[PDB]
Amino acid sequence: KVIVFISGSCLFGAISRSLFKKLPIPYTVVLLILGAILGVVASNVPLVEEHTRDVAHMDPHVLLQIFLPVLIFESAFAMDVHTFMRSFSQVCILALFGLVVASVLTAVLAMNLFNYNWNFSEAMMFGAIMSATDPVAVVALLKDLGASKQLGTIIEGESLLNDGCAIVIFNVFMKMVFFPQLTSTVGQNVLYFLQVAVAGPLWGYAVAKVTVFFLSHIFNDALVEITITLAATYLTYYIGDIWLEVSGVLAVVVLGLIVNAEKTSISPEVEVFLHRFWEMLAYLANTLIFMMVGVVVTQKALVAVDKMDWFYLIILYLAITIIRGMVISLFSPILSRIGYGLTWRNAVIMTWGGLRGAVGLALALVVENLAGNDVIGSKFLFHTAGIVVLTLVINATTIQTLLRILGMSDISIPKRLAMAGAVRRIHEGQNRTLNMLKSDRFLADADWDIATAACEISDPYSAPSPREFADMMEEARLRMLKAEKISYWKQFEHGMLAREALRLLVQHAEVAADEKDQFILVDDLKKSWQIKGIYPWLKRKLEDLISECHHMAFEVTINIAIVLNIVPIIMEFDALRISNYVFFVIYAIEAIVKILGLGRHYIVSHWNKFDAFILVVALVDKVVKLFRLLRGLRMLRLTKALIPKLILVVNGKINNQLSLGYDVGKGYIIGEEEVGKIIDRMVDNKKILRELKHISETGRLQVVKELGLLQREHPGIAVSVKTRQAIRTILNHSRETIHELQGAGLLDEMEAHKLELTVEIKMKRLMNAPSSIPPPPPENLLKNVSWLAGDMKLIDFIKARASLLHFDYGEVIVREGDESDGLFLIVSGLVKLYGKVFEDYLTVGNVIGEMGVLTKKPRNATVTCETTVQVYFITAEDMNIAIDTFTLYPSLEYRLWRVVAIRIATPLIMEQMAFQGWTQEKVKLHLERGYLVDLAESHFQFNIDATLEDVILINGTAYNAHTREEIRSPCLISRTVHKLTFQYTATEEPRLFVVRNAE
Amino acid sequence: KVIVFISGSCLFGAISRSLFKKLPIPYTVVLLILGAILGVVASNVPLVEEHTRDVAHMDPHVLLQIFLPVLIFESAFAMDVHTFMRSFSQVCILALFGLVVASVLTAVLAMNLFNYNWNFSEAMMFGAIMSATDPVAVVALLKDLGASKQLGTIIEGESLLNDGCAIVIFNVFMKMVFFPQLTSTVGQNVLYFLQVAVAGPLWGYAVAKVTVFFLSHIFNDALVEITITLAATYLTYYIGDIWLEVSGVLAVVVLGLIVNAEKTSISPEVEVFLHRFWEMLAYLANTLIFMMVGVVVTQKALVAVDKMDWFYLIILYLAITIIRGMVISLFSPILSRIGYGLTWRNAVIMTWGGLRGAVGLALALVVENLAGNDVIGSKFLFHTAGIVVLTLVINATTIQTLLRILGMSDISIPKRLAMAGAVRRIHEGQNRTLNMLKSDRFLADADWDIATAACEISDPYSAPSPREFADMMEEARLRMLKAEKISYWKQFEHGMLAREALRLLVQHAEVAADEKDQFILVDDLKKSWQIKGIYPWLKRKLEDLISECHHMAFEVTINIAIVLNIVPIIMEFDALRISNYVFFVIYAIEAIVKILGLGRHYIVSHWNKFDAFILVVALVDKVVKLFRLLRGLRMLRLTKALIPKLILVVNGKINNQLSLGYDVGKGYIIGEEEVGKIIDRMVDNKKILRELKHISETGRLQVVKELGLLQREHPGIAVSVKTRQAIRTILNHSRETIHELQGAGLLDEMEAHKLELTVEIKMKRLMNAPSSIPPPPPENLLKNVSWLAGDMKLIDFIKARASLLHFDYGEVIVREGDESDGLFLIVSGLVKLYGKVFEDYLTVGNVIGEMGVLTKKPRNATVTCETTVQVYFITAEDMNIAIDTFTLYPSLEYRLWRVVAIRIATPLIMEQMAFQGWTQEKVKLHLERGYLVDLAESHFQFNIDATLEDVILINGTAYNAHTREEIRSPCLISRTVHKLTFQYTATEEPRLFVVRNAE
Repeated sequence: KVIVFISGSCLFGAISRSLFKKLPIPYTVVLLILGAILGVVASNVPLVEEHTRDVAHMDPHVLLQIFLPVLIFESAFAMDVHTFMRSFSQVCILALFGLVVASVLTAVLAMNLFNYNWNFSEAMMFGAIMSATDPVAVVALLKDLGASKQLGTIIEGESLLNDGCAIVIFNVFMKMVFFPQLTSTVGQNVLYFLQVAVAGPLWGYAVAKVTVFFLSHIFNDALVEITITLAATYLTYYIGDIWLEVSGVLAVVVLGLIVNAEKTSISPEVEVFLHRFWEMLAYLANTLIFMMVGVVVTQKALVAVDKMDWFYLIILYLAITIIRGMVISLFSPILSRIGYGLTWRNAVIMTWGGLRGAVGLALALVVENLAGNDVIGSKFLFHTAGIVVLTLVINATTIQTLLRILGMSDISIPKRLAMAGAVRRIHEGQNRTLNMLKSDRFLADADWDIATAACEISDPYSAPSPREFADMMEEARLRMLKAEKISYWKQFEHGMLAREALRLLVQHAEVAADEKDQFILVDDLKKSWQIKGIYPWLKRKLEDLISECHHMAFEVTINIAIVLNIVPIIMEFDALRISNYVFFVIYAIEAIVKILGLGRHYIVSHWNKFDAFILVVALVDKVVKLFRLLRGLRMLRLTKALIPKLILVVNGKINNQLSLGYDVGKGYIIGEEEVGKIIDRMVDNKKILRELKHISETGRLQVVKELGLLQREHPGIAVSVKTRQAIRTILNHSRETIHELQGAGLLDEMEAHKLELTVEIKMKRLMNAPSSIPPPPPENLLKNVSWLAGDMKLIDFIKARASLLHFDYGEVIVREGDESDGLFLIVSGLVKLYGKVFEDYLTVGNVIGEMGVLTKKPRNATVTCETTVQVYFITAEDMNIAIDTFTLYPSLEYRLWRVVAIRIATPLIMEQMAFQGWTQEKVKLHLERGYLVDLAESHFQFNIDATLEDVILINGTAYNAHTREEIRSPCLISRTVHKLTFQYTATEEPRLFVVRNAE
Repeated sequence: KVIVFISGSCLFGAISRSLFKKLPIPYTVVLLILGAILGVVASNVPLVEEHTRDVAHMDPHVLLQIFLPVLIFESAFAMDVHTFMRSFSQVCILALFGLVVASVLTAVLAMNLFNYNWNFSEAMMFGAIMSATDPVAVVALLKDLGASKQLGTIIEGESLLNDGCAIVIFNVFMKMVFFPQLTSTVGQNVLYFLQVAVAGPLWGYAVAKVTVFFLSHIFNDALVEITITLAATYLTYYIGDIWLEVSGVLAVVVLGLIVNAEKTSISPEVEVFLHRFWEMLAYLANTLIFMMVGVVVTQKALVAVDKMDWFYLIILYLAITIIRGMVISLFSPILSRIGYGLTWRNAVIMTWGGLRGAVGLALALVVENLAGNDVIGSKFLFHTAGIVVLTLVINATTIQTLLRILGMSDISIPKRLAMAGAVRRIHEGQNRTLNMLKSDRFLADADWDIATAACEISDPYSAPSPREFADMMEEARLRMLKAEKISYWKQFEHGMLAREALRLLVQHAEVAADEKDQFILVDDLKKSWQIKGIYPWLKRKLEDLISECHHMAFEVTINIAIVLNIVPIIMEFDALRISNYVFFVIYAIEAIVKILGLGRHYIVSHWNKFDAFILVVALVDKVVKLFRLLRGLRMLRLTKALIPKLILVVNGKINNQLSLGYDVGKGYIIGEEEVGKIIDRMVDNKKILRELKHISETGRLQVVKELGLLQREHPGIAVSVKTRQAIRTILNHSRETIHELQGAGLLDEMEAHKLELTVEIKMKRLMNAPSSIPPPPPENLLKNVSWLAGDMKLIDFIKARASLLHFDYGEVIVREGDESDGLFLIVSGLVKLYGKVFEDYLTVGNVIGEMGVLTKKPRNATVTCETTVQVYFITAEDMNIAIDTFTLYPSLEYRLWRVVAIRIATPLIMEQMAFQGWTQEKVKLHLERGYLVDLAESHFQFNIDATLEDVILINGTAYNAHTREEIRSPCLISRTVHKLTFQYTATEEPRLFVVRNAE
C-alpha cells in the first residue's frame, strides 16, 4: 500500500539529486515532472492507481501536523543565532509588515480580478498561502559566491518569521472558514491572539533553559544527551500542540533557536549528529511532498482548465513580484533611518530572490483535501503549483545573471594575487616531490604520464613630488593594514583569540581600508568593550545594596519542606483533616525555627517581619472561602532563595561580555606591536615611518590605559577571566606536548588517547568554570612573585622586611636621575611611567625598577599615580642582605638575572625576525628553555659549540678570540665569533645567556 | 496511553546510566528493580495500571519482529570484519557445536530434574532460550584493560553466531509447539532448513554487493548515501521476512557485516553517523525491554512461587556454568590441533565471562505472551529473569577479581617506564609554561593557586666474562627490537604504511622479543606476501588462456536488446502474436548481424557455433509445450559479456593482496636501514655490533631480492600499485603545503577549504583507481629519466645514439677494475651488483655507473644477471659530445652532478644525526631544495653566510681560509670554517653543494 511509493520516492530523489548537480535548475522541478508522469500513468493504468491512492490522499491532519513542524524546526536549527541577533529589529519589522501588506494586497487583488464569488476570508487565506518563501537555493548560491554575508543572513532569517506568521494566519483563517460553528467574539479572538503571541515562545524558552541545565551536567556520555534532546523537542511540540492548535510550531522554533545558541555546553559530535539527523528528516519530507503534490495536481487538473484560468497565472506572478518590490521600495527610508545602510543593489537582489518552497505546497494540499468535492481546492492547488513551478525555474535561473550584471560576482585583485601565489607554490611543490620520487629505488616503474596527469591543481578564479609622496603614503597604509590583517589571522590560527574578536577586528580593518585616509581607530573598539556601562550593571548594584543547629542542611530541609508543602495549595485549588494536621505540624516547625532565631538575636529586619506576618495569618487558621484561598501567601518566603540565582546569572552575563571586550583589546595590542616591529625595514621614507609609528604608539597607549582602568573598575570578574585564560593556555600547551610525544613514537597511541581524554575532561570543567567572583588577597600577590616561589624562608624574610605604602591620585612616587631607594610591587591601583621617550602604563602584578638593585644605576623613569594605589616597598639593603645570605644553586641573584635577561632579550630576538611565523609566545617559550652560564667556572673563556642554538650577552663587554673587537652590551653576538674572552672588572660583572638544543 | 511510559523509560535510563558510572555493577539491574517497583505500584494503584497496560502486554509479533532484528543488526554493525575473519573457522565450530550441546544438555536436564510433564520440544526451547549471550560488558572491560585483543574479538564474535542460531532454533521449535497443525514431513523440514541456511546469506550478500556498487559512484554527497543505505537495509529485512519467517535476521546480519567490511568506499562522516544512529536505536530498545520485563515479572510471579521452584534456580545456574565449562574442556585439544594456541587462562576467562542479555528476555516475553492463561509462560519468564539477574550481578562483579588473580591485569615494566617519562615531561612543560605566564604583562593577576591546582595530570598506572657477554648481547637485542618498534610507529604516523602492515610488523616484533634468542625473521614475512602463489591465480591464468558498423555501440545495443528480450521469456513462464512478431524481428536482426559477421571473415570458433545452433533452433519456431519452454536457451549467449567482469574482480583481489605484501616489505627494509644507522654509536662491543650488522644485512638482502623477483613475476599489478603510491604521496605533500600556507596566514580559510575539497576529490578518484593492469612501454622508460625530462632535442639525440642489448641468465656484463665503456639503464629484468664489500640488487628503472662518465674512474662493481635482462646502452663518447654540445643554464652535466650529489650526500646527513623525528623522506626533501654553486663565478672563494643552512662538498679538495687544512672529499664541513679557498687542478674539479633557507 505504502512501501512501493516511499521506496520509489527515495530512489527518484537520489537519482535526480545526483544527476542534476551540474545543471543550474534544482532537482525539485524534476521531482515534480516525475510526479506528473506518475499521475498520468495512474489515471490510465488501474494497478498503479491502486498502489498510489493510499499515499496520494492522506489526511490533512498528518500533513499539517508532521510535515510542517519538521521543516520549520530544521530551518530553525540550521541557522545560527549571533548573526541573526545582530539585526533582530530589522528582520522582525520587515517580515511582519511585509507579510501583512503582501497578504492584504494579494487578497484584494484576487477579489478584484479573479471574478470568483469569494468571501474575504478565502482571499486572505490565498494571500497567506502565497506568502511563505524558501530561499535555500539562493542563499546557498550566495554563500558559494560570498558576496555579502550579512545580506545572506538577512534573507535567510526573513523566511523563518515569514513562515511562522504565514502558518499562524493560515491556521486561524482556515479555522474561521471550514468550521463556522465557532463563536466570533472579538474579545475571545483578542485573547487567543495574545496567548498565541506570548505563551508559546515563553514555554519554549522555559523548556530550553531546563534542558540546557540538564545537559550542563553530563560528562563523556553521548547517547544520554542525544536521547534527552530528542525527547525534549518532541515533548515541547506535543504540549504546544495539545494546548494550542498552531502555537506548537512557534514554540518549537524558539526551542531550536535557543538550544542552537548554547554551543558551549554540547559536545561537537552530538551537535553534528543532530544536525545530520534533522537535515535528513527534512530532505525526506521535502521530496515526498513534491512528488505527492505532482501526482495530485495531475490527477485533478483536467476538470479545472480554462483559458482565463491559464491567463490569470501570469498576472498573479506579475502582481506578487511588483508588490514584493514596492514593499522594500516603501521601507527603504525607514530601514535606512534605524542605523542600517540599505543600498539599492542589495534591495534589488533581495526582492528578486523570492522563491516558493514546500510550505505553500503543504498548505495547498491541506486546502484541497478539506474542500472535498468543490472547485476552490482545485483552483488553489493549480494556481500555487503554477506559480511555484514558474518562479523556481525563471527566478532561480536568472538570479545568476542578475548577480553577474552587478558587482557582487566580481573578484578583488588581492584575492586573485593570493590565489596565483598559492597555485604557483603548489605547482612548485608538486614538481619538487615528483623530481624526488623519480630517483627512488622502489617507485622507479610507475607510469609517470598517468601519475603527473591525475594529480594537478588548476586556478579556479582565472579563466619629492607631492603626488609621489601621496602614492608612497597610500602604499604604506595599505601594506600596514595588510600586515595587521594577516597578524590577526595568524593569532587566531595559533589560538590566542576567539572567533568573535577575530571577526570584529577583520571587519574594522576592512572598513578602515575602504575609507580613503582613515586608519584603524580605537573609538570603535572603545564602544566594543564599553558594554559594561549598561543598565543591567546598575540593576545588579541596586539589588545587591537593597539585599544583604546552624548547619546548612537545616535550611535545605526547610526549603524541601516548603517545596513538598506547595502541593496542598494546589490541592485546595478525613482526607482534609490529615492535611490540616500536617499544616499544624508545619506551623509547629516554623514556631520552633523562629524560637531558635529569637535565640539567634533575631536581627533580621524584613524577612523576619514577613515571616511574623505569615505566622500571624497561619495562627488564625463566604469569608471562609476567601481565607482558605488567600492563606497560601507563604510562597513569598521562598524569594530569599531566589536572589542568589539572579546575581549569579547577571554575573555570568557581565563576565561573558567582559571576556570578549578584553580579548579584542589584547589582540589589537599584540597585532599593533608586531606590525610596528615588522614595518621597520620595509618602508623607505623617514617622515612617513615616524608619523606611522607615532600614530600606532598613541593608539596602543590609549588602548592599554583604557583597558587598565576597566580592569581597575571591578576585580571580581577580571580575576576570573584571567584565571580561565591562564588555565586554557596551560592545557593547550600540554595537549601540544602530548601530540609531539605521540608523533615522535615514544608513546603508544592508546596511552596518548587516555591522556587526551583527561585533558578534554579538564577543558570541559574549565568551560563549566565556577562562579566568576574570586577576590585576591595582597599576601598571595606578595608570595606569588616569579623569583620567590618555592622558598619558605625567603618568603618569611621578605614578609618580615617588607613595608606597605599608600598613595592618592596625582602624587609622584619617584623621579628619574635619583638614587635607587629600593624595589616596588604594585599590589593595587594603576600607575603611569614616563621617562627618557617611551611612555607606559602598569597595573597590579608588575614590579618596578630592578636596575637600581642589580646594576646600582640611577633611576631612568618617572612615576605618577592615576588613582589611589597600594604598593609594597622593599629596601635595597635588605635585598643585598638576602643576596649575600642565600647561596643555593637557585640563588636569588640567579633568578633576578634570569628574569631581566629574558625581558631584555625578547625584543632583540623579535628584531632579528629572519624566521617567519614566530609570535611573542613562541619566542618567549624558546628563550625560556635557556640557562645562563657563570664565567667563574669557565675562567672567563667560552667556547661556542654546535649544541647551543642562540646566545645573547646581557651586561658586559665582549672580546673576540683573535680579532679582539670591543663589543658593548646589549647585543646579539654573531655566529662568526667562536671563542669569547672576558676580563674581571670590578665596575661591572659580565653576563652571558645561552640556549641549548633539544638534547 | 503510551507516551508516559516511553518518556519515563528515557528519563530513567538516562538517570541510571549517568549515576552508576562509578559502581561496578551494570546499570541495567537498576532498570529491572525500577520495573519491579512499577509493577507493584500498578498492582496496587489502578491509575498507573491503566497507564501501563498498553505497553506491558504488547502483541508478541511487534516484539520478535522489531526488537530482535535491531539488536542483532547493531551487534553485527559495531563489530569489525578482519579480526573476525582471521579466526572464522574456530569461532564458527565453537559457536555451532557448543550451542547444540548446551541446548540438548539443558533440555535433558530440565526433563530429568524439573518434574514437569513437558514434551521434549518445550525442553529444547528452554535450552535454546538459555543459550543466548551478551558479552558487551565483559568485552568492554577487557578492551579497557587491554589484556588480549584476540580473546576479546573471539568472545565478541561467538555471541553473534550464538544469537543467530538460538533465534533460528527457537523460531522453528515455537512454530512446532504452538501451531501443531503444520505437517511434519521430514523431507519438507530438511528442505526448509537447507533454504534457511543457504538462501538467506546469499540474498544478503547480493544486496550488499549491489548497494556497494551504487555507493561507489557518489561524490561529495552525504544525504543520498545515508538514505540509500537505510532503505537498502530495510528492504533486505522486509524481503527476508516475507519470504521466510526467521531468515530475515540471518540475512540482515550478513548485510551489515559485509557493508561494514567495505570501509574504503563510504565517506567517514556517513560511517560515524550510521554507527551513532544504530547504537542509539539499540540503546532505546534495550532499556525499554528491561523495564518492560521488570514490570511484567512482578505481576505474574505472585501466582507462581514454590519452595522447590525457588530451589531449582540455583541448580540451573550451577548446571549452565558447568556445561559451559566442560564444552571448552572437551574442545581444547581439537581447537589446539587446528593451529591455534588455546591456553587454560584464556579458556577459564572465556568460560567464566558468559552473561545473559536482552535476547533471552525478549524470547521469554514472547513465550509468556503466547502461552496465555497457563503456567509454562510464567515459569519460563520467572526462570529467565532469575538466571539473568543472578549472572549479571555475580559474574559481572567477580570477573574483575578473577582477572586480577591471573596475570592479565598486570602492567609491563616498559609501559610503566614510558608513562613515567611522559608524565615527567608533561609536568616539566606545565611548570615552564606557568613560569613564562607569571611574567606576562596582562595575566599577572590570576589566582595562581586555583590555576596550578586544576590543570594537573597524574600517572594512572602507579598507585670478558661469558655471563657479562650474554647480558650485553641480550641488552643489545632488546634495544634493537625496541628501536625497530619505534621506527615502525614513526613510519606509520608519517603515513607511509597502512594499518595492517603496521599490525603485522608490531606482532612479529613482539613475538620475536618474547623468544629467548630469536631475531626478527624474513620467512614469516615471506609467507606474508607469498599469498600471490594461490589457486585463484592459476584459475585466472587458465580462464584467460581458454578465453580470447564496427562501433562498440552496435554490441551495446545488441546487449540492451537481449536484456529487454529477457522479459518475454519470463512471460512465457493478439497479446501473444505481437510478441511473436517481436521475436521474428529479433531473428531478422540476428540474421543481419550474422550476415555482417560472415562479411567479417567469420573466424569465431565456439561462439559462432553456439550462435548458429541457437539460430537453427529459432528458425524452427506435448512437444509444443516443451519446445516453447526450451526455446529460451539463448541466454547462454550472454556469457561472453561476463568474462571481463570476472577477470576484473580477480585482478582486483590479487592487487589488494599484492599492495599489502609490498608495503610490509618496504616498511621492513626502511626500518632495518634506520635501526642499522642508529645502532652505530649506542653499543660498545665490536664483535656484537659486527654480528648484528651482518644479520641485518643478510635479512635486508634476502627481502630485497625476493621482492624484486615478485615484482618481476608479473608487471601489470606492480605498475598500478606503484603509480597509486606515487600519486598518494604527491597528494599528501600538496595537502601539507596547503595546511602550512593556511597556518602562515597568507591564505584565507575559505580558499584553503576549497583547495582541500579539490584534493579530497582527487584522493577519492585515487581510491576509485582504474583497472590495475597498465603495461609499460620501454620508450617511455627511456624518455622518463630524471636528467632527461623537458628537453626534446636531448631526448631525440639520445634515442638516435642509444643501443639495445639483451642478456640471458647467468651472464656477466662488466667487471670491476675495467675501463668505463659507457652508461647502463635497466629497462627489463633483475640484476645483481657485487663489488669492493657491499652487495645490492637492482631492477628496472635504475641507471648504473655514472662515475665512469663523470670522474673517468675505473669500475667499482661486478654485474651479474639473475634472469633475462634487456638494457639500453649509451656510449661514453656520445655522453661527452652531449655534454660539450648543450650549454643552457639547466645543463646536462649540471643535472647529473646534482643527482649524484644528492645520492652521495643523503647518507652523510643521515649519519650526522643531531636531530630526531626525521626520516629518509624528510632528509631527501630538505636536500632537494638546494642547488650547487659554480666556483668560476666566485673565483674559487666561498664566503659562508647566515642565510645558508647546510653545505656539503662532493668532489675536490678543501682548504680553510686561515688555518689552511687540507680536507679530502667527501665530507660535511663543520660550521667552524668560514671562508673556503680553492685551487684549479686539471686532474680534479672541485664540487660544492649548498642549501639555502626558506627565503
